Amino acid sequence: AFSAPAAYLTHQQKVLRLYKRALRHLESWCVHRDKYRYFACLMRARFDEHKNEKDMVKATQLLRQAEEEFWYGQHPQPYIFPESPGGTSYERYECYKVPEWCLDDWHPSEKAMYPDYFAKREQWKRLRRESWEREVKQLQEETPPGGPRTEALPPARKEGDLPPLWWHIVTRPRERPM
Amino acid sequence: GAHLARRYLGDASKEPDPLRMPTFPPDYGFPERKEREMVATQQEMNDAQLMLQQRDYCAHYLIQLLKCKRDSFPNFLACKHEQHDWDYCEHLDYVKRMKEFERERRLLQRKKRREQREAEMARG
Amino acid sequence: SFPKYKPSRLATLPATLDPAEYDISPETRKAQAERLAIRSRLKREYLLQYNDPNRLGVIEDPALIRWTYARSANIYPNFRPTPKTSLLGALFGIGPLFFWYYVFKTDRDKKEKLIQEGKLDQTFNISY
Amino acid sequence: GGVHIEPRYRQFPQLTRSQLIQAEFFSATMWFWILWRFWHDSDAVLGHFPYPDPSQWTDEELGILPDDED
Amino acid sequence: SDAPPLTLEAIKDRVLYVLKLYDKIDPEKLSVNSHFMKDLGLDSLDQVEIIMAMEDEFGFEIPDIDAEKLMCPQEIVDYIADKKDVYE
Amino acid sequence: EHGHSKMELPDYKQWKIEGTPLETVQEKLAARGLRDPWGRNEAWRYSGGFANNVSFVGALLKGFKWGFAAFVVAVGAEYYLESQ
Amino acid sequence: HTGQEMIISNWHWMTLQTVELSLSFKMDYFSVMFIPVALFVTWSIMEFSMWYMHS
Amino acid sequence: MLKIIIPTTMLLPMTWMSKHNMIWINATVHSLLISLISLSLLNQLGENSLNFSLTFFSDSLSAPLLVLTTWLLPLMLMASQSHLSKETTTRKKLYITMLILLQLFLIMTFTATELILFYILFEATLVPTLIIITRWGNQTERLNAGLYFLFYTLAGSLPLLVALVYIQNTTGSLNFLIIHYWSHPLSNSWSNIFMWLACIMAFMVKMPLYGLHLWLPKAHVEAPIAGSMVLAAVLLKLGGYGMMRITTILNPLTNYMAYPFLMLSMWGMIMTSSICLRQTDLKSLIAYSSVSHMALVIVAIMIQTPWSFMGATALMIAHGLTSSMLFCLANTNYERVHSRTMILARGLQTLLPLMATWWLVASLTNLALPPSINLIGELFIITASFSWSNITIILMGMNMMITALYSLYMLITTQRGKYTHHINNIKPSFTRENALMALHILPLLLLTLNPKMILGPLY
Amino acid sequence: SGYTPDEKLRLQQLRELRRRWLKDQELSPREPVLPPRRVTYRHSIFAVTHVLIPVWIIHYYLKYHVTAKPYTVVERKPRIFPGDTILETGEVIPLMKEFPDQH
Ligand SMILES: CCCCCCCCCCCCCCCCC[C@@H](O)O[C@H](CO[C@H](O)CCCCCCCCCCCCCCC)COP(=O)(O)OCC[N+](C)(C)C
Ligand SMILES: CCCCCCCC/C=C\CCCCCCCC(=O)O[C@H](COC(=O)CCCCCCC/C=C/CCCCCCCC)COP(=O)(O)OCCN
Ligand SMILES: CCCCCCCCCCCC(=O)SCCNC(=O)CCNC(=O)[C@H](O)C(C)(C)COP(=O)(O)O
Repeated sequence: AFSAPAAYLTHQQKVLRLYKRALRHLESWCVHRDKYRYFACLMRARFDEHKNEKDMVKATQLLRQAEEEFWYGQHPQPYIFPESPGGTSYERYECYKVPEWCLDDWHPSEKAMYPDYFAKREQWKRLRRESWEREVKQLQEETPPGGPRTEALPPARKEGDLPPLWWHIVTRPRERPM
Repeated sequence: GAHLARRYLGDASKEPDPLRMPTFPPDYGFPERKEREMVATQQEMNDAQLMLQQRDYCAHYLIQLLKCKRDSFPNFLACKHEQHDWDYCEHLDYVKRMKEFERERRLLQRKKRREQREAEMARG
Repeated sequence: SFPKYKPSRLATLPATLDPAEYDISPETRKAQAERLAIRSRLKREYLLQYNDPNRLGVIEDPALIRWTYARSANIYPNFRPTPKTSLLGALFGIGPLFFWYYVFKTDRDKKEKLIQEGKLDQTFNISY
Repeated sequence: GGVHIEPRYRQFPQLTRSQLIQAEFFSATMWFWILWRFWHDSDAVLGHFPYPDPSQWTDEELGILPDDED
Repeated sequence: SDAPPLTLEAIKDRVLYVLKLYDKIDPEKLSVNSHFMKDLGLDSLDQVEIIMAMEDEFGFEIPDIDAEKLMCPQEIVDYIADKKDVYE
Repeated sequence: EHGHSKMELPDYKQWKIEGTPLETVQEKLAARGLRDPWGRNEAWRYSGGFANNVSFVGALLKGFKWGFAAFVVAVGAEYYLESQ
Repeated sequence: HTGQEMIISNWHWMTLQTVELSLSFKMDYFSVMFIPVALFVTWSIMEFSMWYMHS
Repeated sequence: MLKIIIPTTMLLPMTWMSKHNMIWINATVHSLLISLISLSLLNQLGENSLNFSLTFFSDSLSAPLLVLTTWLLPLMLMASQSHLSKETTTRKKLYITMLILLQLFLIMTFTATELILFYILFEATLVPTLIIITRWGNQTERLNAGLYFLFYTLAGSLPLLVALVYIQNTTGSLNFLIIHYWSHPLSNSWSNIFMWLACIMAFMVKMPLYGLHLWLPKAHVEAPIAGSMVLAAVLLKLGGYGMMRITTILNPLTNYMAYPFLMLSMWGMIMTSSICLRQTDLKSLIAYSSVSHMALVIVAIMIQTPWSFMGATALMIAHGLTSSMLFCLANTNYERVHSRTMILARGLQTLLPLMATWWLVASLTNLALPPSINLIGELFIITASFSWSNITIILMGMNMMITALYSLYMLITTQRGKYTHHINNIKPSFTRENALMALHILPLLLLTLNPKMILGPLY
Repeated sequence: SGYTPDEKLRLQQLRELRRRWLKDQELSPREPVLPPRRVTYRHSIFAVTHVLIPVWIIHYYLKYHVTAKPYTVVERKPRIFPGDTILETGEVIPLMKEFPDQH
């Protein structure tokens, strides 16, 4: 989510992802805590018998057959956290997220209420106004010729500088705005 | 069920098909032939307007039960003897229906046995 | 020795079951690197156009306009009368019409015949 | 609308006597009602009129002649 | 709900609490800034097991791309706080 | 009005495998040569008020005793009031 | 108590030649019996909702 | 009838003599007053008609259409007030002149005691609409659209004129009263077949009939908001009014000449309802929904039963109101997005809640929710078709389902979901737009109280 | 594996800015400045303005307008049982025929 993706996933990453998926579906299968702990230790052991495999052409055949086994017993109704992309409350509060720029359209009668918040709002707007002009130059000078290769942005390197393209990340509405 | 198993696994002819019952005259059994008696007339039974399915030989007890329910409304469980009498009369009607079933079954069995004996005698 | 998963049109094949995500070659890695590079270029362009405080409008997406034009206003200029196209057009534009015409004509012929001969029981059929 | 109850973090949550006594009372009334209805109205589960036996009926009442009259 | 607004101190306390119940880590040697494979000599599988244990502890699951680079208790705390929008 | 009372976390050393079915898991794992490192983290589920459990039939017969006593006293009162 | 049944045709909506459409209500056994049950259930659900949907 | 025609004519000098910053107020106020005056025609009688003079007469089929036409103009003025702000005073006066001329032509067309005058005004309505479409249209395709909107119509109606004069050479008159009283059957002959075709194809093309509807998506998409209003609401009903007026002489030939058109309409309703499901444009979706509803009305007219006529009239009125409101909502969205694409603007109920409510009500009305007059016409036509043939319901039922689908789809894609992040020019809805929405929607819910006002002469 | 130094620095700066913004999202004690201006008992008034008045209106409408037209309100005729007496006529309904009562 917050981290930029890479061009490809290494064997280590695929092994870790398979291990996590297997553990999650095992705890979905093994409802109780003691049974899950026993079978998770057993599956970690059976996953550990081939840690020190040296040749890559044989270690890729082990994970390839492990992905054929996981699919067969993958518990077609797994446990999903409520806020996860499959959970029951995934995007429940997504309609309560109102953008900050909407406050620019408030009537002056409504802006009479909450004066300190709006004063801080022009303060933030001015800060962004100078920061963006700095960041355009910083990102233009730091980019390699021909365009970026990965969508990872550099931080701020001077004293008064701010990280390039920061306005829409720090001004997230909230997790539960209302 | 036992009747269902016997009819669907043995011979269908020996036991009746409930759609066509009865298949024998009522006077075949005995000649006195007592008729069923109704105590509820046309007009009072229509006025009680029970139901078309409730307009059977058990009508008077149902009328009495409705009357006692209407008379003593607030204490609903007041009249239970009338309900028991209506239930008993329905039970007797069902016993009569079962007796009709068994009577038809035994008449058909006797007819089959007589036909078999006649065929065996005629064969020789 | 487990039963094998058979992908279908409406139930595709999982990424972890792809037999092409293992037999990796340097050409495949180069292709992935180029894909990430162009994706990052597009993302950088969008983010530069998105965080600008002087922008007070909609960021025009060439892909969306191109998709709409392709779906709507480009179908005819690339149309060519071919046996497949001709047969499909004739079927989908003629067959249902004659099918429904035959069905309704048969039903109404039966109804009119029953009117003429006289056993239909039209009682209480006042409002028509 | 209620009382102040604190989170526990791996301990048994606080329970007020009111909810426990209310749940126990409601369960007791449910079981008492079941027992009272079973005692006073027991035919609703077992029946009141015995099921007659078709084989016990004699041929005299069933209009059966000894296969010779007709 | 009536859920209290968990704070940075609470998050750090719960993170350390989960870590200390993991008997493979010495309770008297672990610190908030302790690294996993360097300060504690752990393995990647142990790292993902800690990630999942914290996932069950806090009731939300971290994506793998973000989980595979959370290497210190302090940055795990900071990640959880950023996810839950904790003020102080 | 909210629930702000500064609740403090309990001591982490009280959570023990003893008296829990995690003992059996540990014995079965050691019989093969393995150990479960996350055993104590789930000890709280078997330590406090969750130590005692109830059967399905015991759960169904939650208020059998009080209901039976009420039924007995009610039928006795009915018997002693009708006979007059 | 009695077995009261009723139909109320208060407002006449429109007459289409020989068919009259009017706002007619039926108050037979089913209606007068199912109104209280639905109302009681709705009252309970609303009192539950006052606590469930406070946020 | 002159008490309404004369004020419509006088609307032109008042507009041309008004101040450069007061034309809209005068036009709106006097159009509303004219609509209030025209409300008097709604007092029809079960007897013959309101025969004002030798040239103009009013019936209970013409009266609701006249009232709707008079009521439409203020809504079009309010809708066009926005996008004509930077327009010069002379060109704004020309636009208002075109709208007033179109209303005058429609008003004279809906009375039209004589058939040749009816045809002349029927084609006179074509010029101001073409000018509006081709002149004040934003996109480059408008010209082509205008061409289509012209030629199709003329291709339909040029034979009709000949047929018309031919009738006057045989019958001797084209007055609708004399035509109705002196009606004689058409024998089964090839000449009568071609006369039937000439009379019917003129009004089939403008309704439009499936297969002749290609001009309609172009004309509605490329026209300005007022043009879309007048095309969807009133200009589509000219074909239905003409067919109900002219089918009095085509019997009994229609009993077997309506089969191709009945089949075409009953399949084209399904085809257009399915087309609405996969559309990248809001205006095209609304236009195809209009095509489906007009195909249903065509089916009703071809059945030729009293319930068919009642349902056809009610459906025409309700569809005109609903389509006008939907086009207004789409234009309100477009004026902020400037893209006219369904998926670019999303999650608008978070930003504009009252506009979301208006969208919901318009979608429900299009979805034919009882007891709206939309469903009154729907059910009347459905029962009449069932009497015509018990199988038609199947097709009809399918259409109904599909209708609801795309309607809610139009409601869900545009209003529900997450808002588009890079669109920050969504200003709060003006009082003008909300007033326009209310003036569109309240007459529907008030007419559902008194359906007989729009059920036609066969009520 | 893990964060690069640039990633760590950018993350720390972004979270500091986010915390500052989130703290700025709070409200002062006087922040909602409301401008003031004006131009058994609860159940007692509720039962009058929400129950009694509708009963009065509907009773009037049904008694004096709905029933003014024929067949608007039709009542299923009351059940009649043997031994009853009709108020309108006063004649007694004949009883049953004393059916044989035994169990
Ligand atoms: C494209 C978008 C839609 C536009 C409109 C489409 C609908 C147009 C169709 C017009 C109605 C049907 C046309 C002819 C109807 C006549 C009746 C015919 O169908 O029935 C049979 C007639 O058989 C044949 O149709 C005879 C004519 C055959 C030659 C005509 C060409 C048919 C196909 C042409 C398709 C071209 C369509 C596009 C035109 C531009 C029965 O034969 P019979 O009972 O003995 O004679 C009936 C006529 N009588 C009684 C006067 C003597
Ligand atoms: C959007 C495109 C639609 C185009 C129009 C489609 C309809 C065209 C129908 C024909 C148009 C002209 C019809 C004539 C008008 C009626 C006059 C009439 O009926 O008089 C007939 C004349 O009949 C004719 O002349 C008809 C000849 C047709 C000539 C034009 C042919 C046009 C194309 C014909 C095929 C199209 C039909 C289907 C079109 C489908 C829609 C595209 C009898 O003449 P008499 O000599 O007085 O009587 C004989 C006994 N003494
Ligand atoms: C209920 C569903 C059940 C699903 C079952 C699925 C199958 C389970 C059994 C899987 C079989 C295997 O082990 S398949 C074995 C796959 N091949 C290898 O593991 C060789 C090299 N391993 C690595 O490099 C790793 O990264 C490692 C060194 C381990 C850690 O690295 P770290 O030090 O960087 O953490």
